[PDB]
Amino acid sequence: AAQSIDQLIKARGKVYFGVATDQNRLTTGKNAAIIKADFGMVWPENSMQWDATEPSQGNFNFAGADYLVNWAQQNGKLIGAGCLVWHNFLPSWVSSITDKNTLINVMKNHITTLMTRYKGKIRTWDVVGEAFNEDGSLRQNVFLNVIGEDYIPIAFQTARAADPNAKLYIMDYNLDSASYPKTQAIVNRVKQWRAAGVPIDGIGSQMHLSAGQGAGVLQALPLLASAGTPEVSILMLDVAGASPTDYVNVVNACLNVQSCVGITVMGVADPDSAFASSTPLLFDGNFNPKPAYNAIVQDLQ
Repeated sequence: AAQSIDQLIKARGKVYFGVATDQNRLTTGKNAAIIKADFGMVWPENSMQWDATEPSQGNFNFAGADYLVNWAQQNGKLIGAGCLVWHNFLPSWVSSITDKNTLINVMKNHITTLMTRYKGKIRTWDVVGEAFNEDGSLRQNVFLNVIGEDYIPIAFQTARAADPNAKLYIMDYNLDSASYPKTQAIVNRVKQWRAAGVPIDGIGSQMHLSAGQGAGVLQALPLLASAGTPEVSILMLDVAGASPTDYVNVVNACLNVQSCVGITVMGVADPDSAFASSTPLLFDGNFNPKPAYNAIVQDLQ
């Protein structure tokens, strides 16, 4: 029978099945109805990014973010938000800053202002994103180049102070094989950071997958969970071709990792995906559940 994957994953002891969205999606088509029926958590695709919220220094705006947070409260959904510190959606005024202390203070103020506005309401903040190169070294974004590698400690310490009850995550992509240097490096660095007292509660795996990659996640996710964070999660999930096999493998990986709290997909219906031609989502363009959705339902019985 037609069922909600969020309700089913909750019945298997996980916290949520979630989806990325924003005001532009919710005011059109069938998105809001499907999200309400089948998902338990929303995340803003773009409205909480740096460009949207702080387009010039100290001059904040929350139009889209408030829309989504208020919608989630109104509609009984959990909220995740981010990314506080990454190189995407980063307005050039930030990446033009040339000195350590200036950028520290700008970064701290950005983190604190966003987290304070929504204090107590947000389950998970993605504090640091896409911090690694594929070889496992740290990505030379403006934060690393100007602050240095202490930017990661600082970002998490600041986030904990702004809202101690949010779960604080680092997230990255291409963490999908236990044999890949990037997956190994984020584990080694998170272990280091935690031993130094950096408050990293979660590793989020950004699973923008090609066909056949699901199987590798079965061993990659427990490797990520070995860094000792209280949580791991799957986010930004889509799969080229949307094979039931790939989706069921990802779900099984989360089921088999005690610290995996849930799974968030990148969107609702295929033609609205940034990767629409790969039909990589769980609903087709008529907003009907696809074979992969039905396979997830079957797998969560």
